[PDB]
Amino acid sequence: PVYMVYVSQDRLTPSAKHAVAKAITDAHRGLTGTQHFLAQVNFQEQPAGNVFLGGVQQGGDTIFVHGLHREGRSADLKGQLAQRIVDDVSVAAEIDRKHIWVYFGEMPAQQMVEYGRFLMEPG
Amino acid sequence: PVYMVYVSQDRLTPSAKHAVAKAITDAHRGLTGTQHFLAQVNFQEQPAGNVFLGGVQQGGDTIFVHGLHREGRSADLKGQLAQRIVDDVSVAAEIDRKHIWVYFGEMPAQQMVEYGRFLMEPG
Amino acid sequence: PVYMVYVSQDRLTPSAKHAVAKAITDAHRGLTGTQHFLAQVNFQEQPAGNVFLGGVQQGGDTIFVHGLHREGRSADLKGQLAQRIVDDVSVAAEIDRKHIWVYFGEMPAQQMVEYGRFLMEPG
Ligand SMILES: [Cl-]
Ligand SMILES: [Cl-]
Ligand SMILES: [Cl-]
Repeated sequence: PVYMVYVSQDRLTPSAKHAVAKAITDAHRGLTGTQHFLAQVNFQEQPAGNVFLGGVQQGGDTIFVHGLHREGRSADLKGQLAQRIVDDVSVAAEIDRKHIWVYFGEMPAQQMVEYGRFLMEPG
Repeated sequence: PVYMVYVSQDRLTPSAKHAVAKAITDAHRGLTGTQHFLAQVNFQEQPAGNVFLGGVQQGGDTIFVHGLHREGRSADLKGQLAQRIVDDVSVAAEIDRKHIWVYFGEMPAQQMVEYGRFLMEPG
Repeated sequence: PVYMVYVSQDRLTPSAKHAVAKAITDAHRGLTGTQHFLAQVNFQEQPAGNVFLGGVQQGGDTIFVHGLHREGRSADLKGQLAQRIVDDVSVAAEIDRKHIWVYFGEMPAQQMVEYGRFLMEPG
């Protein structure tokens, strides 16, 4: 899984950034069973004032988490994962849930490469 | 809905950036009926010369708009929305349509969190 | 097709960046037959230490390639494309395959705008 994580610059110290990546990665490993190192967390920082809720410019306190996932998981499991992510990030990032957005997109594992290797192959 | 909006740095002033977010958000609210504040617009700026059309490096005058949407809308409505977005951004950004690209991706609303809350839940 | 390409800053010179965009774009044109200029490559640079494999912070030597594609291609063709991309980038970027991740997402061409024009239209 890859998690693009969109955040403002000077908002997450280079530490709660570790706390958050570990939050995401540990929820994922523990709900899905995917081995730790298969879980990538990629932070996309942008200057504050680059997010707009309703066409209103916001401060720097928004976290969007966009997970790119393989198919096969269930509404239920993915619901547990999104909630667990909102929460652990809430703490790790010492930010409140209402600032966290979480979107999962799914993809056939045939079209996902990790470590240069395919997850599922035509074979 | 979340709209990642990819643009070069020093191209959109911190103003036409408001004009564009409002463009996107108002087209969306008015074609789909989603309440204003549920519409997030997230700007991803990169230095100019970071986009390549055909493996040719371009200036800073490209806008890519990547919408992350829930399912259920129609080809028709989404076509109207993409066109309306190309246009209003064309003006707001005082940029021409040929520079704007618009891609919608869809996702079950069960796997979309806004304001820490799920849109549709297992329930 | 659009290829978001996520990379650390001061890792790809403004040259192997051309080499990589051309790598991606030429694999795509030659496996799929899409005309050169329809192939966008968009580089998203972030400071090093912004990627986490397993909740472990990595250097600046990770390339994630996220392709946004129209539907209709096959597991087979897309597998060839992901592999060809991992490889040509491996060389162009003088980086090893284990650092490259490749994820394709698919979208009805009705909801993809290139150059302000729709790929397929309701019509
Ligand atoms: Cl996954
Ligand atoms: Cl939506
Ligand atoms: Cl494509």
